Order: sequence, then structure tokens, then C-alpha cells
Amino acid sequence: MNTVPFTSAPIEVTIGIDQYSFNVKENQPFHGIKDIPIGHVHVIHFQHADNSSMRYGYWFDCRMGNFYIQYDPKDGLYKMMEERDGAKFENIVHNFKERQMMVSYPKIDEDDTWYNLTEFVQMDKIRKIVRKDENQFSYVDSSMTTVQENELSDPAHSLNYTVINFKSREAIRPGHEMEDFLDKSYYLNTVMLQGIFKNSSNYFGELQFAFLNAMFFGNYGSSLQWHAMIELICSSATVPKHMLDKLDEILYYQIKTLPEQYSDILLNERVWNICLYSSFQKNSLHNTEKIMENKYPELL
Amino acid sequence: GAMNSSNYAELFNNDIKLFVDDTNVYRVTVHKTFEGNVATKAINGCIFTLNPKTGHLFLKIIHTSVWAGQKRLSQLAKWKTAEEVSALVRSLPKEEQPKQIIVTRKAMLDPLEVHMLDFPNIAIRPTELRLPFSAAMSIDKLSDVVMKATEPQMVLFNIYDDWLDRISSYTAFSRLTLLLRALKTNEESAKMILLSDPTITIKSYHLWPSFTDEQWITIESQMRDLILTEYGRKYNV
Ligand SMILES: CC(=O)Nc1cc(Cl)ccc1N
Ligand SMILES: CC(=O)Nc1cc(Cl)ccc1N
Ligand SMILES: CC(=O)Nc1cc(Cl)ccc1N
Repeated sequence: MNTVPFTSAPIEVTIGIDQYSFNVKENQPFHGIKDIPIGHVHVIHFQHADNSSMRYGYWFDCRMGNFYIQYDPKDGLYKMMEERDGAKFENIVHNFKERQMMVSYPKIDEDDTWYNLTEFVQMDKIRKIVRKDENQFSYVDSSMTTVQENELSDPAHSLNYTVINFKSREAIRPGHEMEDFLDKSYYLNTVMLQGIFKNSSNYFGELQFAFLNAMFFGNYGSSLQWHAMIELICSSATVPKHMLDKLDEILYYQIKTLPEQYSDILLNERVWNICLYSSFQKNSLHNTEKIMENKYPELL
Repeated sequence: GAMNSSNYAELFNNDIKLFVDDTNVYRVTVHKTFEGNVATKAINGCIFTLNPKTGHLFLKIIHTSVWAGQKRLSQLAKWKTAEEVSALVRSLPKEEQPKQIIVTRKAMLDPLEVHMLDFPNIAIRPTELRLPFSAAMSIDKLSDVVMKATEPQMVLFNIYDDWLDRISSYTAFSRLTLLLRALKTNEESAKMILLSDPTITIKSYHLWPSFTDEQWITIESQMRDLILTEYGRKYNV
């Protein structure tokens, strides 16, 4: 069980870690989150009380270092930092734990809510999408644009998701125009899986990271990427059976976790109706189709 | 963007453009089978690809053999159209290639865009106009070459005959669209109007009769009467 301590909480803020969200008052005696499960990536996110504009946060893995949060009054945000002096961090953390100044990441008895959302998500792949090599953790916020968004403007602050474009030479073999556009299996299996991602686990990891960025930060380009990666599979007639079964599980838990009041904008009607009811895989996503029809029958 | 009445004179500026109409590519007769079921039999079709400034018509004849053993023919027809338009463009010298291709039906946009990925600087556009190019097979000489074809064939025509010697391309296109709208509305009457007087001849190298300027005004007036009269009865207007 690991710990993300805080130097203090000078401004009133809603903090979230994964699916949990809690409020900290201005200058409240708050010094962090303990009992964070080892083995998973995590995200610690912020929304200030005064300016609900800009949700922001940090993806991290406690196995990669000792991370703490401190409010910067110049830049006006809570910053993640790394403390390399392990003995000092241990002392700072023991101090806070003895004074009971930390909230407790709960352990729930039948709970796989976070694992199922982050199964294929790896810190090393996050760090290639979010390029800031001097830190072991990755900052994301509501406004960051994707590489593909910038092709249609600060490169350092971009989300370098794999570009997917159904009307592109990469997607369409000369001489197979109709074939490749109506059945995207070539583009899925040879261009993307074998060529770019190398395996379906890395594909699913980027799909899961995109969803989580879209959901926790309202990153429009993350939402675009998540739906593009779903649509590329559903629009492929030839998909390995294990991938379809895992996609169904992935999407089920994403749809399950989605706040009901954000579905209106977080779900793209066209993609989901095409995916569930018109595509090659219309009959391959039983769990996802069942939860969608019972939770969001309006979209369909 | 989309082409409509507001940007109508753009058709006659000096950027090369082509209209593409696919409505006569896949053509069938529907008939009964010996068992009392229904079947289709394909007949030859054509892509109507037209430069509205010059009158140059690239009539790609679509022979029924292209459908043999194929499924989902109405979908295939759109892709075949886009394949043939892309081949046409590639066959033209760079300085003759269009800057825009305007499709008469929106279902042609994605097939043409995908086939033209190599030409990112050719704009593929729809239109809000309800152009009557489907009636092109009511022009006797075009129908004849389509139905006689025994293999794939491209035939080149000027759909304006020699009109551009005496009128502008705006006026020529307006006359063409009036004639075609008339033929689409009431083919028999329209054709009677055109070919009732025997002294007026269609030259061997032309599609339409050799009307004097005065006769074209009468003709054009007669086509309008046919068309608004028939708009006339369609609605009780
Ligand atoms: C207080 C301060 O400046 N640094 C610090 C504080 C916490 Cl919570 C953890 C590690 C460090 N370095
Ligand atoms: C139910 C529960 O304990 N929620 C929660 C989780 C964290 Cl991490 C911090 C504060 C709260 N309230
Ligand atoms: C402005 C805004 O809410 N954009 C947006 C963001 C996400 Cl994540 C998904 C869909 C939309 N429309």
C-alpha cells in the first residue's frame, strides 16, 4: 500500500483518485491519500472550487517513485513532484499517518472497478502519449489537444495518440478502395495491430487511456480517439475472437462507470448505433449491448 | 462546400470542374420468373461526367458484364463510378485535371473521396441543386451508343453542340438543364416539341436540332410551358 502525500491544501478543491472524488476546504488540514493499491496505474485529478474550468491531474504508478503534491501559488495549481530521498519521504509520510491527516483509498471486498478500467494501461505507454520525459508521472487536462486535432498548436502539450483516419492512404490499399473502406480488417490487423501497436494489449491500453482522459478531464480529443478505436474494430469483418470478447468486457465496464449525467456528450450516437446494430460485430458485444440498452436506451 | 443557387455562376469560371451523375450506371428491368418470383435483368448503363463550362461530356458506358457474379450491385455501382472517374482524371494531363468534382448524389461522396485520395487538392463537393442529368438517356444518340455497346467504352461528346459559338456557357447550361428537365417531366411531349418540325435537322456530329436563335427562344418557351404546366398539375398550383 503506497501513499501520495500533500505539502498542504491552500485552495478549496475537489480531488479525485480513480473513481473516488472528495472535497477539501481552503486551508483544511489535509496531507494526502494513503493505502493506494500497488499494481495499477492511478490518476489523481483536481477541480478548483472557484474555477470549474480545467479539470487537471496526473497519471502515476507508485512502483516508479515516491510522488507528492504541493500547491504552486504562482502557476495556480496542485503539482505532482518526485522526492528521491526515500528516507525523508518515509519520515514525512509516517509523520502524516501518525497524525491521521490522510484519507484512505478504500479496499472494497468484491471490487474490480479500477482493474477492469485499466487492465491494459501501462505507465510506459502513457508516457509516450504524454511526452514529458523528465517526470515519471504524466499531466493531462481538459484543454490538451491531440496530434490529429493539431493537423486540422503547441506540440509539447499534446496528446500523441495513434492517428486513425478511415479516409487515408494508410487505411486504404490502392486497388482495394471499396474493399478496405467497407471492411477495415486490413487496417486493423495489419496496419495497426501488427505494424503500429504490435499486439492487442497495447491497442486496448490506448483505448482505455483515451476513455479515462475523456471521462475524468472532458478531453474532447480523447473521446474522439476512444470512439475511433472502437469503430475500427466494429467495422472489421475479421477480428480475433479473443479480442472481441475482451472488447466487450472493456466497454461494459466503461459504460458501467460512466456518470449518467455526462452520457449525453461522452457517447457518440452514430458510432454506438453503428457498432451495436449495423457493423460486422453487431452480434459480438453482448454484455456491452445489454448494459447500453438498459442504461442509455435514449441514445439508441 | 455544397453547390446551390447562391454559388451558381461558379460553374462558369475558369477553374476546371466536372459534374458526375451516377443515376444511370446500374440499370435494370424487373420481371417475373417462371415460378412467379421477381428477378432483375441488368441493362447497359453509363456515367455522365460533364464539364459545364465547355460542354465536354465523358460518357463512360457501363456494360452489363461488369455486374456478373457481383453482390450488392447498387452499392458496387457507386464504387465503380468512383473508380472510373478516378481513372479518367489520371488519364488527363495535369493541366486538364479538374480542381473540383461535383457529384449529383451525396452517396457518391465517400466512394469518390476514397478513390481520389491521391489527389488531395481536388475538392469533392455535393450539390443542393436537383439537376436533371438522369434524363440523359432520353437523348436518342446517347441512348443508342449505350444500348449498342458490347464491351466497356468511353465516348466523348459536346453536349452543347456548337452553341458556344453564339451563347455563353451560363446560357448553354441553362438551355441544357431546361431541355433535360422537360425530357424528365414528360419525355414524349418534350421530344415532340423538339422533333415535330421536319425542316430542322440534327447534324450528324450533334445531339440536338440545328435551331436558329429565334427558334431556340420558341423551343425554350415551349419547354417552360410543358414543365410549369406539369408542375401545374403535380401540385394543384
Ligand atoms: C514540504 C516539501 O516541500 N516537500 C515534501 C513534502 C511532502 Cl508531502 C513530501 C515530500 C516532500 N519533499
Ligand atoms: C467512500 C469513500 O471512502 N470515498 C472516499 C475515497 C477517498 Cl480516496 C477519499 C475520500 C472519500 N470519501
Ligand atoms: C466541450 C465538450 O464538452 N466537448 C466534449 C468533450 C468530451 Cl470528453 C466529449 C464530447 C464533447 N463534446
